Amino acid sequence: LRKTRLAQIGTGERSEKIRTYNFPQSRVTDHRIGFTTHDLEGVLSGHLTPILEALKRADQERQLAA
RNA sequence: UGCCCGGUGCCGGAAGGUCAAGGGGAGGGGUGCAAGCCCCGAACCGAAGCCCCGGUGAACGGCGGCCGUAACUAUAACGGU
Ligand SMILES: [Mg+2]
Ligand SMILES: [Mg+2]
Ligand SMILES: [Mg+2]
Ligand SMILES: [Mg+2]
Ligand SMILES: [Mg+2]
Ligand SMILES: [Mg+2]
Ligand SMILES: [Mg+2]
Ligand SMILES: [Mg+2]
Ligand SMILES: [Mg+2]
Ligand SMILES: [Mg+2]
Ligand SMILES: [Mg+2]
Ligand SMILES: [Mg+2]
Ligand SMILES: [Mg+2]
Ligand SMILES: [Mg+2]
Ligand SMILES: [Mg+2]
Ligand SMILES: [Mg+2]
Repeated sequence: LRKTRLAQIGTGERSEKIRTYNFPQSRVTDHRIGFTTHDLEGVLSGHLTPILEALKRADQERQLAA
């Protein structure tokens, strides 16, 4: 349970970031897939289904052998 | 060579409370014609000891429980009771 958490949380530094929420520019970027939206008020309210599907896509595009 | 004198010890305290023999004798009782003889007896006075108020540990001795809380987990300097 510990080695697995540190595989996810790490040190918690500013880097190691997975997804930035920039309020001044109403932007929400997810750096693993190259996806950004601008519905920040909607993202921080629950409408995350866009980014998840966008993540699932690159995951299925990842599972391409060989 | 720390903290606890509530308990036991010892030390201190001419106040107060309790307190024995004794002092005292309100008031009774036995008997006798009686003078009387005999008995009981309340208040009150009346030590040490004990109570009571203090002190005291290189005197007898005693020196907690539960619950929470910090940049991963853990722990908990910290908080509550
Ligand atoms: Mg000692
Ligand atoms: Mg003591
Ligand atoms: Mg003592
Ligand atoms: Mg004492
Ligand atoms: Mg004394
Ligand atoms: Mg006598
Ligand atoms: Mg007497
Ligand atoms: Mg007498
Ligand atoms: Mg007498
Ligand atoms: Mg007569
Ligand atoms: Mg006395
Ligand atoms: Mg005593
Ligand atoms: Mg005492
Ligand atoms: Mg003791
Ligand atoms: Mg003992
Ligand atoms: Mg923690």
